Amino acid sequence: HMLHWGPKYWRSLHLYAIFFSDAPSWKEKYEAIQWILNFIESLPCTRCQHHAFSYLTKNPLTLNNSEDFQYWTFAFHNNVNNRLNKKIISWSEYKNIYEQSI
Amino acid sequence: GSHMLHWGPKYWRSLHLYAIFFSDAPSWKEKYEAIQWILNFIESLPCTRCQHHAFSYLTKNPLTLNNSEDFQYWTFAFHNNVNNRLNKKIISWSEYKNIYEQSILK
Ligand SMILES: Cc1cc2nc3c(=O)[nH]c(=O)nc-3n(C[C@H](O)[C@H](O)[C@H](O)COP(=O)(O)OP(=O)(O)OC[C@H]3O[C@@H](n4cnc5c(N)ncnc54)[C@H](O)[C@@H]3O)c2cc1C
Ligand SMILES: Cc1cc2nc3c(=O)[nH]c(=O)nc-3n(C[C@H](O)[C@H](O)[C@H](O)COP(=O)(O)OP(=O)(O)OC[C@H]3O[C@@H](n4cnc5c(N)ncnc54)[C@H](O)[C@@H]3O)c2cc1C
Repeated sequence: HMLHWGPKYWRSLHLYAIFFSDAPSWKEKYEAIQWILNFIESLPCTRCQHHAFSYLTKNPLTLNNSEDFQYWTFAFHNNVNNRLNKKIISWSEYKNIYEQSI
Repeated sequence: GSHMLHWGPKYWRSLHLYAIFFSDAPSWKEKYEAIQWILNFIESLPCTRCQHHAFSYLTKNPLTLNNSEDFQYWTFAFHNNVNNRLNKKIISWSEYKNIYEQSILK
């Protein structure tokens, strides 16, 4: 199930951070954190939503600018990778993967 | 044991008073801080099951932070949702106002 949908929700998350302002106002930061909660609510997976929340409360969003936000999603994604014993990618590989979007 | 019959009231009081002292003309910054505070409030709950229910409720019921009364109602409704899940009494809005009247200096 999530084998198919996981990659799509991840792309939705990473692109969101990518299209986030580099000079955000508090209104944008507020809409960003609400978007994240909404993103978590969308995940069609019980265990995923539970882990996602524990991560979020323990690791506050970093929204001073776009790449700050990107980094945050990158670390979150790698934390899940680590838990599922998947490859933990480097920052340079992250940038290559999303180079066209960035 | 979680001993929620003792700790439960303490947490509800912290939640309702936070909404009560929230500004009537909050800035976007205060709204942002309110959301982080709610997330930290849920994390502090002394029971796993309590955290999951609260988390589930939050994502399905976005915080209403236009002003203090709106935030107060959000906490009030959330509190009644837990009352219902525990088959406890569902108090009325006016009863809520009587209960916290001495702090609602609006
Ligand atoms: C928020 C969220 C939480 C999830 N939680 C769980 C869970 O707890 N348990 C469970 O079984 N499944 C979970 N999933 C699913 C899981 O993370 C995968 O999406 C899935 O199992 C399919 O694996 P995958 O190999 O295609 O890679 P991903 O779906 O992990 O792969 C996405 C693709 O993104 C890239 N990528 C890899 N690492 C990163 C990174 N750090 N930053 C940016 N891009 C990266 C690569 O190009 C890769 O092919 C979750 C999905 C989301 C979106
Ligand atoms: C987020 C959260 C989740 C919880 N989840 C669980 C759980 O999953 N399982 C479990 O066993 N316990 C749980 N508890 C505990 C539980 O809600 C009670 O606190 C507890 O059972 C004690 O009940 P009580 O009768 O003293 O009244 P509480 O519900 O503790 O009462 C606080 C008091 O506030 C008033 N009040 C009642 N309803 C409302 C309202 N809607 N708005 C404002 N005030 C009201 C009355 O003065 C009342 O005596 C949770 C607590 C919190 C804070």
